[PDB]
Amino acid sequence: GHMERLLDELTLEGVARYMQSERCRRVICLVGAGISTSAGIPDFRSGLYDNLEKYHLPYPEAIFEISYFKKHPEPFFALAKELYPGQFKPTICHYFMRLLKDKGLLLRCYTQNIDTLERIAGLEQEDLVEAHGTFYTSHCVSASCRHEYPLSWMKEKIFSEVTPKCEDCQSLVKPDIVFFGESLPARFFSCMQSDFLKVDLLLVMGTSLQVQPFASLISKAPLSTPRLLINKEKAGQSDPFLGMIMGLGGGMDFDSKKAYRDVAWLGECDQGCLALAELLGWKKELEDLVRREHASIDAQS
Amino acid sequence: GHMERLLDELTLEGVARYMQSERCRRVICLVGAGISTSAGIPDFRSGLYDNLEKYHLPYPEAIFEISYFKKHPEPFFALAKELYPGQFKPTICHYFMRLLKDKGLLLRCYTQNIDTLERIAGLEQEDLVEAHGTFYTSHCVSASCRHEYPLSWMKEKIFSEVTPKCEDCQSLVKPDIVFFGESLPARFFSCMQSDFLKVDLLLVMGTSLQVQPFASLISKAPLSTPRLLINKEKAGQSDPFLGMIMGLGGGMDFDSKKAYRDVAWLGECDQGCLALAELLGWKKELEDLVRREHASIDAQS
Ligand SMILES: NC(=O)c1ccc[n+]([C@@H]2O[C@H](COP(=O)([O-])OP(=O)(O)OC[C@H]3O[C@@H](n4cnc5c(N)ncnc54)[C@H](O)[C@@H]3O)[C@@H](O)[C@H]2O)c1
Ligand SMILES: NC(=O)c1ccc[n+]([C@@H]2O[C@H](COP(=O)([O-])OP(=O)(O)OC[C@H]3O[C@@H](n4cnc5c(N)ncnc54)[C@H](O)[C@@H]3O)[C@@H](O)[C@H]2O)c1
Ligand SMILES: Cc1cc(C)nc(SCC(=O)Nc2ncc(Cc3cccc4ccc(Br)cc34)s2)n1
Ligand SMILES: Cc1cc(C)nc(SCC(=O)Nc2ncc(Cc3cccc4ccc(Br)cc34)s2)n1
Ligand SMILES: [Zn+2]
Ligand SMILES: [Zn+2]
Repeated sequence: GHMERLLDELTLEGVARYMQSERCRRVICLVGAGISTSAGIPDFRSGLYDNLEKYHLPYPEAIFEISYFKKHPEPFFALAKELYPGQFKPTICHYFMRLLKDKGLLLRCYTQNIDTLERIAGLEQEDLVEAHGTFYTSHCVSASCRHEYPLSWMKEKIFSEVTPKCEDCQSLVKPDIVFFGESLPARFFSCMQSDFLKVDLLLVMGTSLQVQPFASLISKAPLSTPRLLINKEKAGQSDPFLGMIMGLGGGMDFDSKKAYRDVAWLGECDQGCLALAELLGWKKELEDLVRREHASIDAQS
Repeated sequence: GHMERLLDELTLEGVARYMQSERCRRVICLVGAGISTSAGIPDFRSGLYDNLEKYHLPYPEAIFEISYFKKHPEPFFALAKELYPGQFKPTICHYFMRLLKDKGLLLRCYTQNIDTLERIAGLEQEDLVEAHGTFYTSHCVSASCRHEYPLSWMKEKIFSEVTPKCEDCQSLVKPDIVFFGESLPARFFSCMQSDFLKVDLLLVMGTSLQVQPFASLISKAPLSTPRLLINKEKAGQSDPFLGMIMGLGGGMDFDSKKAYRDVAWLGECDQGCLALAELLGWKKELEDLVRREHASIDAQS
């Protein structure tokens, strides 16, 4: 009558032992804004509403709407200048994912971040699903053109306060982030199905699991696949699911007597990753990697 | 600073007046199991767990898993016989949607139902997105074959307790419902984006908005598009959303002082549709349509 229990206990220690077993070959990370707050990028939960007042929008959410952007792009680009990070140093948490890549354990990193820090940390396009898009590239919005621009070009336009126009056709050029009204990227839909059939461990970091796609993505994992949340607070829990599909419905179950596969480690993402690395025997490798990669960035300033 | 308010008040009466205005051209219905309970099809909230005991499954949710189906299909087909409706008479609510179709107001009916009653009521494939698939058709599971079978063929196999095999290759033939492990239908992904840009009114009937895709589909509507829920109980509400995207995040807001576009009519779906029809001047047309279509079904028994 009972599900296979791949974790020997619902703790970080049980997750580590499972990770070291033959059974754990494919890890998927789901990462959000919480993994970049220690890099100096605020998550807007400690808000945009104040930044937005000066632009005299019809309502605050108009800043996210693709239709409003196309008629009045100046507020977005002015906000983009205000919000542009002053440096791009990936965190311990990003480099933990680089370790997973280099050890052959990373099936995919799904991110809702647009800050490009995953790429800076050495994850490649094939490792990544940027689910809310990214600033890494931008495109001309004209359907017959679609000329691509790199972040260095977009940055210069943002900082010079020149509304970016396409060099081929003079249409607007928009960062490849997902504005409201736009579909999630094609990349997301082509990977999700296949990935979530093959996943042996789901690592969820720095997200409250309230926005799409992550809010529902956690439920696509096989029922036996363990799920570790590293976050400041619990996320993804709900009341016991009362509909047809029973245990397949609803979210994380950390605390009930039916709990069998989900673990919550509450604290800083960087500290959680370092604690997990330590259990795995990777703490020196991770510390060495962070030191060298941060130094490589510091050496170019 | 404020959103356009298309409803003059948050009541069924305000929705009706909006529906009669030039502004309301494209209605999308999101319908679930609650619209078919008055047709004698239980929703499993007044449960499957008892039906499942006899099959001696490894755990109850194994009945929904595509991998378990492919190894051991007999429990599914035995359950399918137990659950097979004894008649197929669409409800007042289904015929309300047929009225929307015939008056040119129906952009799309998204359904999570697998019972085929929408089709019986006269909605055509182009009107429908069967988001959890359907029993209407079945397919051979072999990738190189994929032979399609109609419901009359599947029904006969279910009732004779003969495990359905393909006539071309002898592989399993599976109803086109979405088992766990399977993607939502291609049809869903090709319509959703376009539809939810054009929607003037979202009518949500007979669903608790807890499973995907409906749980998140409500948030894809334009911020000004009114949303009417007709259901036994309130659904889709959440705590005020505290993340970046503000009003774009979280669900229905029926009851706060910020409420501006969502309306909950609590009761039977059939009674809600009849009440709305009455406000619109359609009550006689709907009653006449139900009487003739139910008679046409009764005349073939
Ligand atoms: N870095 C970025 O790219 C960035 C920054 C701000 C907002 N956003 C956007 O806003 C949305 C954010 O949604 P989300 O679900 O990813 O994030 P979210 O809105 O849930 O906020 C981050 C979550 O992480 C927690 N958190 C913050 N700092 C942490 C730390 N150091 N350690 C552990 N937990 C921490 C918070 O308590 C919260 O639960 C996305 O659309 C995203 O693109 C992105
Ligand atoms: N008819 C069917 O095809 C059928 C039947 C049972 C289950 N299911 C499947 O189970 C899942 C159901 O999810 P869902 O969100 O659509 O439904 P759900 O699980 O939310 O259950 C139906 C909802 O409608 C309400 N309800 C029931 N009868 C009602 C009536 N006469 N008037 C008003 N409200 C009523 C219930 O209180 C509940 O809120 C889907 O996967 C679906 O395919 C389908
Ligand atoms: C490379 C780079 C550049 C910039 C401007 N920043 C960042 S990370 C910091 C940050 O919070 N910047 C942000 N820029 C815009 C933000 C808010 C916003 C507005 C309009 C459409 C949006 C569509 C999708 C998303 Br997700 C966010 C959107 S929030 N990294
Ligand atoms: C035409 C027809 C035939 C049958 C059997 N019934 C129905 S409606 C009644 C009913 O509840 N039948 C049902 N049949 C199977 C049900 C449960 C189930 C099991 C395995 C995989 C599934 C995958 C997706 C879904 Br949604 C439900 C699934 S529930 N109409
Ligand atoms: Zn161009
Ligand atoms: Zn075949």
